[PDB]
Amino acid sequence: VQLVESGGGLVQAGGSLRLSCAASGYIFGRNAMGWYRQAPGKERELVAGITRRGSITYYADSVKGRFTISRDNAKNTVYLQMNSLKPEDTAVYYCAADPASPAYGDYWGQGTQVTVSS
Amino acid sequence: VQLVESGGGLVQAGGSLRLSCAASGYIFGRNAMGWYRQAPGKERELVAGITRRGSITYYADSVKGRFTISRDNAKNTVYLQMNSLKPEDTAVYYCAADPASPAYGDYWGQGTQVTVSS
Amino acid sequence: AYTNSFTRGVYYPDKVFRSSVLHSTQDLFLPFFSNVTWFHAIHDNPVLPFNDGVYFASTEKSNIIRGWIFGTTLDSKTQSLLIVNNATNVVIKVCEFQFCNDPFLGVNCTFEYVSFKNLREFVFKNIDGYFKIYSKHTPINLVRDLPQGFSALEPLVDLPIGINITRFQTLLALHAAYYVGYLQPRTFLLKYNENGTITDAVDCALDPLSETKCTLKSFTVEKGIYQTSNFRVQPTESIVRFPNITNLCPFGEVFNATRF
Amino acid sequence: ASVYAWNRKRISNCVADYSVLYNSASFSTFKCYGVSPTKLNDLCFTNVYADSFVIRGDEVRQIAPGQTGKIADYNYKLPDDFTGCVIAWNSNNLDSKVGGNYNYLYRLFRKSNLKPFERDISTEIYQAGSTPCNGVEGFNCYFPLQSYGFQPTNGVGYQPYRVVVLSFELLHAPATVCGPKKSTNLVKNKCVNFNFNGLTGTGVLTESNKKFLPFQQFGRDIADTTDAVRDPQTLEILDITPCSFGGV
Amino acid sequence: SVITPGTNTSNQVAVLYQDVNCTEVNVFQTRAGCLIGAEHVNNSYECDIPIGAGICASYQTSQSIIA
Ligand SMILES: *[C@@H]1O[C@H](CO)[C@@H](O[C@@H]2O[C@H](CO)[C@@H](O)[C@H](O)[C@H]2NC(C)=O)[C@H](O)[C@H]1NC(C)=O
Ligand SMILES: *[C@@H]1O[C@H](CO)[C@@H](O[C@@H]2O[C@H](CO)[C@@H](O)[C@H](O)[C@H]2NC(C)=O)[C@H](O)[C@H]1NC(C)=O
Ligand SMILES: *[C@@H]1O[C@H](CO)[C@@H](O)[C@H](O)[C@H]1NC(C)=O
Ligand SMILES: *[C@@H]1O[C@H](CO)[C@@H](O)[C@H](O)[C@H]1NC(C)=O
Ligand SMILES: *[C@@H]1O[C@H](CO)[C@@H](O)[C@H](O)[C@H]1NC(C)=O
Ligand SMILES: *[C@@H]1O[C@H](CO)[C@@H](O)[C@H](O)[C@H]1NC(C)=O
Ligand SMILES: *[C@@H]1O[C@H](CO)[C@@H](O)[C@H](O)[C@H]1NC(C)=O
Ligand SMILES: *[C@@H]1O[C@H](CO)[C@@H](O)[C@H](O)[C@H]1NC(C)=O
Ligand SMILES: *[C@@H]1O[C@H](CO)[C@@H](O)[C@H](O)[C@H]1NC(C)=O
Repeated sequence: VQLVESGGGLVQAGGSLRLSCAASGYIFGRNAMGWYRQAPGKERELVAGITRRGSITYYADSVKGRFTISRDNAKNTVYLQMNSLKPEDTAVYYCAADPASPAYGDYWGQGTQVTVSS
Repeated sequence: VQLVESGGGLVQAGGSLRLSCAASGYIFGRNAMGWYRQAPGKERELVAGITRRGSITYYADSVKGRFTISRDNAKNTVYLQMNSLKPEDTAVYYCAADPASPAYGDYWGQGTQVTVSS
Repeated sequence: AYTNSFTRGVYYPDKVFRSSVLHSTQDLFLPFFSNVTWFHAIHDNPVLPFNDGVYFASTEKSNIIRGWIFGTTLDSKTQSLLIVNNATNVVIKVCEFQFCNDPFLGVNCTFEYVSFKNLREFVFKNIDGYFKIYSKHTPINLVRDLPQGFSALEPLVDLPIGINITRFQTLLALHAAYYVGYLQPRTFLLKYNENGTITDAVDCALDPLSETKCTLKSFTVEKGIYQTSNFRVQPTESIVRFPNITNLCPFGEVFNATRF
Repeated sequence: ASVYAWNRKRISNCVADYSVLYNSASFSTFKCYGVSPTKLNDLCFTNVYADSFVIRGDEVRQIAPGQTGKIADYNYKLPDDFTGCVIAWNSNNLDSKVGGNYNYLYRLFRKSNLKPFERDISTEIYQAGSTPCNGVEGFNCYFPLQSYGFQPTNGVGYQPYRVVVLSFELLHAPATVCGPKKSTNLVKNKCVNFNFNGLTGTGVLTESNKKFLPFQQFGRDIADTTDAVRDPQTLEILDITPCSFGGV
Repeated sequence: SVITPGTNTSNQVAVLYQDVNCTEVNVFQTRAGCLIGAEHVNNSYECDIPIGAGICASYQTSQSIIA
């Protein structure tokens, strides 16, 4: 619940958009964190994630050729750099633990809307 | 818990430093309030205190020759004027009830660091 | 090589003085008349399971058996318990010990404590973190087999270790014979004499006469018929039968609805 | 210690002053189960186990018998029949630090729940899907321990607390731990209220003429009641006779 | 139930299973249950240890329990 997202907005397909969030130590200390997205009419899915230990990253197949995820421990923040955005990437993006769940006391934040035009 | 401290900082030994805090009526209405300090490796101790009724003041022996404690009811605040500071006075200073304790529902605040150099 | 236990392995279960009484108790004891494994030291040192507790005994003239090791993997990764009789004392240590595959005595750590003709018997059990040792030393005149007769073991030491033990190995010095049995959770009727010494016992699950003796709280049984137990046929199989419903319940239609 | 790897120490062969803890105003909580917190100084124990760890303020309530939750199920568990005291206090000026203290760890997930007083210090990666992890984090693969990241400005539910649990073991075994009581002289052939190393009753004490084995502490009769005791200072055996009574 | 001479004579016993078939549990089936270990004979003697339904048992001549 102790998360803030930012960096959304409307862009034309191509170029890039930078998303970021900040976390309290409680969440930033979790084994791993990443970005999730939910498009209208769709289930929320994990887009990309980065671990706390080893900075291990992984990506969903649909974004492997264009997204980069990273973290900066100095400020307790997480970033997602989305390059070559296509209209298909329109969704609300959310910052959450890789094992995110109400079962662990997690909450979803407001998220931020990213819209990609023709 | 409804307390804010301020006025800390680094000074050279000698001269003086003014500490202050503000309290909600809940705490300001307590029989007495004062300042406590905790030096690294030491237990927290009461430095000085002032009562609500009669403005009775008292000081720890180690500071009797240089500290003055006072209160101003108009703003619900408490002040500690520390004169002739020595390196031995380096500690984190806290605002709390003279009978401060978790037993009474009290909490310690952030406190403020006062550092005194050669 | 195996031999009959001959009603040995009884020990005082607690530190309460009792006298002139027959007392019934449920604890880990060597079952009467089960057999134990007979090991020979002359022309071995196997690692044996500990199971639920160990009955150990040995017969000597030269006292070649010096001690024993208890533990799990015995690989220097976890705690192991080492007990050795040496010189004029007994030294007990619990450490991440490095063991030989065949440890012997030529002729970090967490815990430390310092205390044929001869028959020695011991009982080793782990309860609530304690390594409880009971023992007895009696004279013998028997070489070819395990001695018969009744004798109870007394508590020797009770060690506050907190160690997990699944296996053990003995320690012999090198230039006679020992037995290993296992304890089971069964009830005994113990007979205390006027000085509080246990002089006899009944293994309540040995046979129907023993059951009668335990039922009646007596070592002597009168002529007649006694009801001691209850026979029940046990189920051997299970049956599960349901109608041919393959349809799954539409929980998704209520649960995952677009509008509530 | 981190709660996932909680510490334990044994207390024995000592005088246990419990008033020093009970009347300390610094504790945020002091809850006893099975015993009143104010009668502790009058009781004897075989021994006392002191378990110790740091947890978050909102989960302090899980350190109790019968509770469930992430600490109760994966880090530290008390039995339903637990006898003992759970004592805790705020450590926001010690354990919390600027930027977050990530040294204190807890287990968020495991394959199965813990039994009372178990500890799990495994670093095995947890599989949460069908594909073997082989030690590597990624989709459906997670490391089970999380950091708390305690910070000075967290609200109270997110501040660290230091917790000490005193588990009291009671057995017929001679007490090795007793409170700060003073002894009196022994008297015989009088009706008295007695306490012998924690074993109490009312009766008349006389010298016995029976022999205890060297390890026996007390004896019992056919009714399983106390028959005799071994005096703890002079190792002699006394018989206990009920004080006379009858109808009128 | 256990049918026995006293222990001052013998440690041999016979056991009766009161409500069952001998096919379910020197075996004799009677109306009083399945009796195991006693030797049934077709002689007639005064009753010693009663079993039920006309049947008794005793210890006698080489000495064993008979029904
Ligand atoms: C004592 O240590 C042994 C290891 O020697 C533990 O045995 C393992 O138990 C797990 C289940 O928890 C099994 O999956 C393993 O296969 C067992 N290993 C072996 C070699 O048998 C045992 O559980 C420990 N006991 C206690 C009380 O901690
Ligand atoms: C409601 O929908 C969800 C998502 O479709 C179902 O949960 C499972 O979700 C995982 C992916 O996270 C899939 O791999 C599983 O196959 C889904 N389960 C099922 C049965 O489809 C959830 O079960 C649905 N709820 C109900 C009551 O049907
Ligand atoms: C004695 O040991 C043998 C070993 O082969 C085993 O088959 C037998 O069942 C054991 N008997 C008893 C009474 O323990
Ligand atoms: C002591 O324990 C640590 C783990 O906490 C281990 O790395 C070290 O090797 C152990 N020392 C010895 C002598 O076994
Ligand atoms: C009990 O001890 C006495 C000596 O005090 C001895 O004479 C007597 O025989 C002992 N009784 C038994 C059953 O050993
Ligand atoms: C206890 O102390 C008294 C007084 O010094 C002494 O006489 C007695 O023998 C001691 N008892 C034990 C068990 O140490
Ligand atoms: C029981 O046997 C003993 C001999 O061991 C004998 O003296 C006694 O009289 C017998 N009792 C009965 C009732 O037969
Ligand atoms: C035992 O089973 C047989 C059939 O095999 C039957 O004739 C007989 O009456 C049964 N006896 C009892 C006591 O159930
Ligand atoms: C039953 O009686 C016959 C004589 O009719 C006899 O030969 C047989 O041995 C007797 N059997 C038993 C078991 O008593």
